[PDB]
Amino acid sequence: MKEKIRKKILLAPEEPGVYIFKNKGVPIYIGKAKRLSNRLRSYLNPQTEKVFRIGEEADELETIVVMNEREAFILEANLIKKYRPKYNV
Ligand SMILES: [Mn+2]
Ligand SMILES: [Mn+2]
Ligand SMILES: [Mn+2]
Ligand SMILES: [Mn+2]
Repeated sequence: MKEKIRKKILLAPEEPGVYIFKNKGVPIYIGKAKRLSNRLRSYLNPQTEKVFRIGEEADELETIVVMNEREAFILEANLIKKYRPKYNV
């Protein structure tokens, strides 16, 4: 995983949000979190091959802090529908 992405993960706040792993400007995975810090840190110790792939292929991680878990739910759904990222089912 790129060092800048590891740094971004380790700095992420304990706040609800949506995250977007990207490569060459294109989203490759979009997810949401009750706490960005907790969810993103899980990518450092990959529990599945898919989590490993997302974290290796990405050249960028964007995070969006949201107002609450309701906003995380709808924003994540909207962005997955918009971008249909390769690793989202
Ligand atoms: Mn999701
Ligand atoms: Mn597996
Ligand atoms: Mn960007
Ligand atoms: Mn709420």
